[PDB]
Amino acid sequence: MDIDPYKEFGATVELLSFLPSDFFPSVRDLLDTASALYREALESPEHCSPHHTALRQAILCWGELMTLATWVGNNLRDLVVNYVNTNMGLKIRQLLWFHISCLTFGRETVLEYLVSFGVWIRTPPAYRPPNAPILST
Amino acid sequence: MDIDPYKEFGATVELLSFLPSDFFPSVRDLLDTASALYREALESPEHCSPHHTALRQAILCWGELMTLATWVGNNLRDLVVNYVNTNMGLKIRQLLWFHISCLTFGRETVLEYLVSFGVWIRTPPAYRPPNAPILSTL
Amino acid sequence: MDIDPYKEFGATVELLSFLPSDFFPSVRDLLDTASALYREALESPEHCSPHHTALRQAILCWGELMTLATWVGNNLRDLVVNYVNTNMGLKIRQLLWFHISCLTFGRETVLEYLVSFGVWIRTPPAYRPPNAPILSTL
Amino acid sequence: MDIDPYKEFGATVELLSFLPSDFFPSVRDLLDTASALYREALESPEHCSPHHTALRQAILCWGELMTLATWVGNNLRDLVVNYVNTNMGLKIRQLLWFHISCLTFGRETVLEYLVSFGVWIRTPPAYRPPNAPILST
Amino acid sequence: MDIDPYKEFGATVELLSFLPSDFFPSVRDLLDTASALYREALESPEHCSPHHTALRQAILCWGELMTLATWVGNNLRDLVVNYVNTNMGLKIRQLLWFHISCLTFGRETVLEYLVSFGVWIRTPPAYRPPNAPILST
Amino acid sequence: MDIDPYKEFGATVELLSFLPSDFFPSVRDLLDTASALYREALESPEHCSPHHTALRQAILCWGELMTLATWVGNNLRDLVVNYVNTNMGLKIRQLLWFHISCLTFGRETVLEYLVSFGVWIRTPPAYRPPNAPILSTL
Repeated sequence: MDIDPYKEFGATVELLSFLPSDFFPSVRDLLDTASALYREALESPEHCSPHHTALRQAILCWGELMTLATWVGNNLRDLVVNYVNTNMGLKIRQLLWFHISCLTFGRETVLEYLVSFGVWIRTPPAYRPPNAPILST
Repeated sequence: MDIDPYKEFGATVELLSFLPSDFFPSVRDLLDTASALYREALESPEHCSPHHTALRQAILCWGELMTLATWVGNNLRDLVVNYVNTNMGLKIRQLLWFHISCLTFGRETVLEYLVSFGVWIRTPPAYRPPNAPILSTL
Repeated sequence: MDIDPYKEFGATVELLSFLPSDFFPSVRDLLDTASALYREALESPEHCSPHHTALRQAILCWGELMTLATWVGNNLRDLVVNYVNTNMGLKIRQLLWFHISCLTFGRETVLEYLVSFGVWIRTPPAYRPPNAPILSTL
Repeated sequence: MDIDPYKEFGATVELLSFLPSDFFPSVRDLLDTASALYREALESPEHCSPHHTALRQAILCWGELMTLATWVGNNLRDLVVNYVNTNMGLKIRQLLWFHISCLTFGRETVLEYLVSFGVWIRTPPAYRPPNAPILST
Repeated sequence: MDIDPYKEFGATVELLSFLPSDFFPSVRDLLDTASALYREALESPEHCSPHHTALRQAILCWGELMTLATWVGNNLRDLVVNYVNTNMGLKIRQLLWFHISCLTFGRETVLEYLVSFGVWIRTPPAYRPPNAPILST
Repeated sequence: MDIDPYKEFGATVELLSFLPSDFFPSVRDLLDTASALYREALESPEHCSPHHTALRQAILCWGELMTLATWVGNNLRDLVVNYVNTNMGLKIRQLLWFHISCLTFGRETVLEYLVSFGVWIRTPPAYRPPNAPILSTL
């Protein structure tokens, strides 16, 4: 079956395909952003939103992938570090970026950001404004 | 930080720890159970439960884990598959079994069951009833 | 003076002497069980029960012995640990079995269980029914 | 699992470390004091307080600590006797002093005294009441 | 004990860890900004906000640190000037920047600025807009 | 500019000047007094007083000052410690004592006390009562 990670949140994997690969900050930057803002909330047992629930799972799913990559790098191997942190870690960098942005800025603002980034990224460089659109408030 | 994936649901990882390894069916058998009788719920964009939101992530995580075992397979190598499906896949099977059971039976059926299994399995086998507590709809 | 710790709970150490000594599961199995579903209430300052109040003191007493048991194994040696975790810890496992089950299953039900299990033990084994009485929530 | 045994009684382990350590009368004196005038209440099958329940564990814990320290002194062996009266003794000696005082004077009288006494010894002697405060009924 | 300087003001030391070290203007720039805007208010004995109270203390705490660094540089030593004005003075540059910003722009705007800066600072440089977000009104 | 840290509180630095050096306990003894019986207030994010806001800054300032004395210690050197804890630490001890006293006793108890100590200590010892005015709850 084809479980769309985003479809319940009003987005889709085609919609985050507007964002480039090297747009997402690294996993360490996301987790610090999650820890500085929602450390009491993610470890809270209260349901405030399903954004928290998809964030708790994705943090632990990254905790598995570093553990397996540690297991490979100690038993089998430097290419594996290059593979996981780039080609597999991008999908974690999508899910971490999405729910941290939705909890901070609202679901509605994020979905309008993906369209507004889409205009920017489709625009030819000669007519593209110099700064990328960035989320705030 | 330390995040308990069950703490939302009135359960803890210690409560799920008393279940043995073989209590869980194989990882394919959970996903087939998910895909057969919750597929119209999972692929729907409706938040029908916090379980459904939580459950979708587990498929996507396991499909991510099997991507690497496939990758390490034809790049380097089969001992890795013995490590994932056995040692690390149990955490997926805990995760998959728990939501599917809470979706099929309710939380209250499962959360009473994990206690009643806990008092069962902690008892030594000389004093233990020979039949394990099964999970029923009551 | 000799204080019976179970006396104020409708029990006595006679009634817990019905149980065989190996029936009580290991200390880690009890401590994880109180950490499973009572970790909130134990660290809570709310007087919820005397069973809480007793159980807080029993954990801290248990952690105090292991602090001294590792001290002798650091400064004098594991026969000491073999002495504690068999003989003095057996009295500790009696409390941790007691108050956990009285909170989880009701104090009245536990007191009936001690009587009902004693019937099962004092029955000669050839006429003993194969299932043991065990606590659950049916 | 971090349990502060005084937290339900409106104190902390820190607030009882706030007193000087030699302030606390000896463990033998505390065991005789509860046996003097609470012995019928401790042997009673009816708690009149959670203090009674908490205090009954404290003898039975200290029965275990003296048993083990005896057992080491039977077969090995006197470092342990001084050690258990250095760290393990003081924890019980705070604990036995607290509930015996709470059953005698009430909680609020004790808890105000703990604040009052530790300020008194942490006051320079020329600018304080001359004699130490002591508990009043 | 771990006294968080910011926790009562809705922020935390993890939240100002989003801001870089060389983002904060020097102590002389903050004190002139405090003197040009709040000289009558800081020396006023009226409580308008606890932001004033934490600002009066932090100004005097900097007045101590320059006095001690003057004392070292005249009695013991050029490395000390490099140490205090960088590694110790940063924490004063945090507290001075925070309360001057909160008194001028509102507490709510400052806390939304730290999140909005966090997006900017986590963003990869190729997709980062050229100007940093800056407070106004 | 010149900022009086006490002017908010109905006191001045001149009013706190009449207190001698030895009237204040040692700096550890103030912080231990703060940490023992106001720790749940200070570490809470609630503005319960302007004193609590003011008091938190003093710990953080003293921890900043002791960072340097530790730094000058293992870099260069012990005469500096004699300068901080004695000459400059008194300004911390004035600051720490004042809020802790105003929290424990009220402002009005302290502000009457600093006057009654002022008329006491300004009087020469031949005419002075031999007992210092102590600070009491009245």
